[PDB]
Amino acid sequence: HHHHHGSDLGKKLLEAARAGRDDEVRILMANGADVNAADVVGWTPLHLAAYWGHLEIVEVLLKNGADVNAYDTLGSTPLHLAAHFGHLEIVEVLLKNGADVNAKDDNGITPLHLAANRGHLEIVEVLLKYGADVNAQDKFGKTAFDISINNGNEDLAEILQ
Amino acid sequence: APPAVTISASYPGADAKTVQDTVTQVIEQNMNGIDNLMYMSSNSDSTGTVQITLTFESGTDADIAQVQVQNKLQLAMPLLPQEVQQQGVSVEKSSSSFLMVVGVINTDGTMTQEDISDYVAANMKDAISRTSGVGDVQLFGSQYAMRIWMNPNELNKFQLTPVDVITAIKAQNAQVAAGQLGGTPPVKGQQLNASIIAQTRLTSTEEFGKILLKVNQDGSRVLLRDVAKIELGGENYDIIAEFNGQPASGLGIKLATGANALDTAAAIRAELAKMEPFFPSGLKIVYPYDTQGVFMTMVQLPAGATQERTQKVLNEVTHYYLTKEKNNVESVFAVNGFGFAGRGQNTGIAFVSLKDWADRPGEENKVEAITMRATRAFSQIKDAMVFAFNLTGFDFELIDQAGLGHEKLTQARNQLLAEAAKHPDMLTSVRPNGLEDTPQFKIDIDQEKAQALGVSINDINTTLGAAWGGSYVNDFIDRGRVKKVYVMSEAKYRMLPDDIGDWYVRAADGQMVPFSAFSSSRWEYGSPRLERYNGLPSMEILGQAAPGKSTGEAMELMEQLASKLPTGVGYDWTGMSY
Amino acid sequence: APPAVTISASYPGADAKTVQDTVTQVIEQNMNGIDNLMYMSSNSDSTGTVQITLTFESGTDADIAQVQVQNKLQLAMPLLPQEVQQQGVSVEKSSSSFLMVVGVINTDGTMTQEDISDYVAANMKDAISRTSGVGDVQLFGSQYAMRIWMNPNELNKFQLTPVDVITAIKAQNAQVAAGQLGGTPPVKGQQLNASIIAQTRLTSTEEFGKILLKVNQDGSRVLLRDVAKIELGGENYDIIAEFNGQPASGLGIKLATGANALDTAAAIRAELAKMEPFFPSGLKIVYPYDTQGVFMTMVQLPAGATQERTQKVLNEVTHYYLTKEKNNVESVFAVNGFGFAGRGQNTGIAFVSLKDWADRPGEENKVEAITMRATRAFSQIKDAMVFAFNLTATGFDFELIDQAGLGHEKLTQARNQLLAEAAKHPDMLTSVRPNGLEDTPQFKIDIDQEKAQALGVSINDINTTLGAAWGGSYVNDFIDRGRVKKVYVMSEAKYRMLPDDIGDWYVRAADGQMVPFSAFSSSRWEYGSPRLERYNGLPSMEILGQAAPGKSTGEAMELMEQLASKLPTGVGYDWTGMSY
Repeated sequence: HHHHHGSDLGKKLLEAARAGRDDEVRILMANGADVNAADVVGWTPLHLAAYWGHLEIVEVLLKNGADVNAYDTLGSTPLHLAAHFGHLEIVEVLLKNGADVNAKDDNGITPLHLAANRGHLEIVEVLLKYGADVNAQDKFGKTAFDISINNGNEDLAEILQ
Repeated sequence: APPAVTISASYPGADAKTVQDTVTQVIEQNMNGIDNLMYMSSNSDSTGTVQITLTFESGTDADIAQVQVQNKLQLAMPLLPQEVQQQGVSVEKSSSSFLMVVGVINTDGTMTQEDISDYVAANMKDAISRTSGVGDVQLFGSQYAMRIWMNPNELNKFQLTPVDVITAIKAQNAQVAAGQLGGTPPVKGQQLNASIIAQTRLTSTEEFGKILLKVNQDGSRVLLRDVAKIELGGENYDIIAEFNGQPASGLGIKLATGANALDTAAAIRAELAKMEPFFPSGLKIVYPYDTQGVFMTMVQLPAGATQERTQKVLNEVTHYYLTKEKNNVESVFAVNGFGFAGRGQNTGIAFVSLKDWADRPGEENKVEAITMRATRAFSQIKDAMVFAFNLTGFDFELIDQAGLGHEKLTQARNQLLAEAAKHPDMLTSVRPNGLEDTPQFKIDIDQEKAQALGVSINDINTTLGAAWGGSYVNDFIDRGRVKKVYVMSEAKYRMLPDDIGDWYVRAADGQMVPFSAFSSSRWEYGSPRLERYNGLPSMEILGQAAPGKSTGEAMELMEQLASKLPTGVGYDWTGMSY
Repeated sequence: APPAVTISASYPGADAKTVQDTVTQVIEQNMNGIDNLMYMSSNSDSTGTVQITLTFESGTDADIAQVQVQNKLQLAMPLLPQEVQQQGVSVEKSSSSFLMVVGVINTDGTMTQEDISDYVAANMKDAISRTSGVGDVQLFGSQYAMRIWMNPNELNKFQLTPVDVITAIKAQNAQVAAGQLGGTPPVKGQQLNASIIAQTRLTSTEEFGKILLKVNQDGSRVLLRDVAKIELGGENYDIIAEFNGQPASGLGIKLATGANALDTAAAIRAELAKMEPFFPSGLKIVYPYDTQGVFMTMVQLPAGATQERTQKVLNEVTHYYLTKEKNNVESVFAVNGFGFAGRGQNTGIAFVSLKDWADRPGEENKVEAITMRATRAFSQIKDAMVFAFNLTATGFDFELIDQAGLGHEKLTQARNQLLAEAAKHPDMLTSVRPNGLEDTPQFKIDIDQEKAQALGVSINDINTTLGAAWGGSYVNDFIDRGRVKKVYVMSEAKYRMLPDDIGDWYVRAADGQMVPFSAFSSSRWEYGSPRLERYNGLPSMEILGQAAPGKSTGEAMELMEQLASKLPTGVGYDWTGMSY
């Protein structure tokens, strides 16, 4: 799940995934580019597409066999990034393709902690819907509920219930 | 040309956003009441550096603009961080291009690139700087500082931190005013008057090495050399130069707005002539760029590229001039880490000097044809803009008019570029002039856990910054010259994310607490260079008319495309387009 | 137009004497060896503000006069309190009067006066301030700051104080320089290079609300929002404007000494045209005073009069122009808290703009006749100098100067003695009056050093707790919608209104005990000045008046001198302004 460095076509793919060039991702894929090429921080094209909100690329990379649960060098997955930055459709797509809804990073942080911390309420519901442990606890012993109390977000508290 | 005044400041170890929001905005907000200001632009960089350019109406007395700027800056100085004030801010009234480069090499290899740069900084630069007509002097290298290179395994072993190192350096590398014996007003019949001399600045690594950090319970002694390697080394390590492939330093000299070029250059040579006789053995001056007979080559790699990748490209460029252009080229002075656009790990410049004009007969061996062949030969280098030029299109600023923020302004930028691509009949090479966001390491300090353990946030942050970014503690005297002292982690304990967890901070109850216990980290993207234009966030776009089209038609289309951008995004024309 | 350079500084929460003796005297003592200087005056106010005016010979190069003034000011800058330095001392070279007013309103009523003033300060002021020819720009309102309004009951409940709040805000609203992974010099072969981002400035009330003040022994958390209310609000609340009775803000623009009025006005208009398309909905510029077509109305109540009393006088003025002069007047732009005098709670100004020249036929409908009637109607308003004038040859400008360390109280006594004699000569002198303000009640509080020391309460803790609570403290900066702005802690209003509230504030001793303010202080009422004036570095009181009907100013000045020669020892005089 921690993937290593490609070259030339891996580098082109990583960069196209990042810039949203839908056409160019499809060409490189047809020409054999490593779908799990990693950059120096461990980000695969799926990490990039998820972070920058490029939904179609996320779907294409998955059709071509991308590791849905890739880990960057700090244990973080594409679902983390998508949940953190409010990319609802991408979150749904990832979970429908086997994204681990309870993956913890190096810090014990799950996608639900992130979605919770940034008040991304529709994402929190989808994560719970797909089996998220609502009492998962990070390294500091915090749940998504503790997060909702600390931030003073009453809407979220009631969702977690 | 419209005169420009430039403000430079720096904040060692600061990221672009930090620089922008504690320095750049503060200065900008206080540039009021200055006469004949056309516009203002700025860069805040992840080298810890800001550059603000204030461009005045044509006709303006550049002396007056400089003074009015300096004065406003002086009144804003107390608003800037201590760390920035203490680096010394500069204000300059000069051309953006070079008048000449003074190169310095050591033919006996008795001195490394680092020794030569210090020699130059410590013995040559100030006198050149006080020569009339010298607007800006750039050292292609760094002056030495006393470097304290801290080891975190040794610090934790004796329950110390960078805070303790810093405190002890200020207390033991000190210059104390201690009055006099028989000082005024004196008692009657006093026979003796003498100065009291107490602590004085340290002068050597031996002295720093014996700074006494603490005495243990068994009465043994922890000295600073027990937790640190102690050596002279640059105040920074960002700029490295070469002359025909051999280790070099130098001074890049820019002409003060309105001074005479020829007279200024003569006075520079007169001052160097006063210096040569006292050079250590091997040291020599070379003259790699006199303002045809000369040209430059710019090397611009995308952000994220290290010194090593920029060096590889400079070497190819140098190699080409020293092999394919042997018969035309006398020398190449190459600088890794400084470029035409200023300063970064991803940029470089090469100053090329030709053999005598008389010995380059033929149209094809004059500057124009040489620079053209070279640009051609460098056009197929990978992930690098490399071109050769002596020393046209349009200059557009996209502007954040409604507090939208960096990320949104980036998307709006890209939307404009993507539309400009679909009109190749009117617009060519529409491109950002700046830099792309890169991976950065976001570390969140847990305030609750720090409080529960009794670890102070100031100790956490001084520990992180000092170790990973370096801290200017105070000054010392190196061979009778005032210079800086820096504490920072030795390289090997600050290279990788897992190293964060080997740094320890002492709690109020005496226990050592690893950084892993109160922090958490993730990768994210942010900007290595934040741009502003007349006080607002901005993104500079370059481009030209397609062939057989007027600049004005092109500009007209850019204005039309711009009117279709998200709410809150404006634009203006600047530079050549004003 | 003798050219005048002005120095301005601000000290939040300071009384007039504190400003005079920590800021104004220090600056003034360095203002010598400046070329072509005729004289120097200053006011030090209980608004926490000082203004020093340096007036130069006719023909002096303004650029050079500013440069020289500023270079002497630098001698004083490190001797100034840090609280002054951080507010930004300013040095300007402008005409004393306004060239134009740029008014801003919201035609949808979706924005309060406070919101409009912030939008103006944050998106509009700076670019106008940088426009060539713009000498001084006055904001009718205040930029937003992050306001923390402390509650002393809640602070004492958790054994906390404003010093703890200030300390937590500095620690947790921080911008940290944290270096790089894989930065230079690196271990050779290093591939990874990344900036390390740690704490960054807070940007919202929500973030300030979750600042962690402490963890109890039981593990529960005290957050800043548990001891304070947290909202955007003005750096100060002193300046409030209206346009035809509706909420407004604006910019008063003064012209730089010797700059072109038409070109500077044009460039201002060009600059506003860049801003217009990006306004939020409803926001609009209006143009209530272009420089006949216009005039102003000075409102000046006696010292001690609050915002509320100034408002009613301003309402009566505005009401007059909108009822009785409605066929003449297009707009009234009224500002409460700023006037001719500079700034204070007892002052206001109305800028009046008349309909087109040709929509006002008749001599009784011209500026001259309108201002005369307006002044006549306002003459009857009680406890108020109100008058209207369209912006000197019979008037005189007298300075009574303390030349012997007599102090402010003796200088008043001497002033009153001069004024009562002037009154007994109606034949030569009409309406001889101080230009300044009368002393008012102030609350004198004495810290008992011995009780503090005995209880283990520090004097800096005591003083910060008093100052921050009842006066407000600028702690550090934050980022509001991408723009740097200030953060202020102050008591919520209801806890800093009456003398008994002094006793509700607690300070924590070294041994951990909460000690109320009443344990180490005592208080009494006394009188003191809200505006201390100086002339040429010495305490002064300016006296204005005019030559009686027909008799020349030279004759009238000659009398004032005769009267003044009989005043007590150490009291002297000089002539300034018109009379120089």
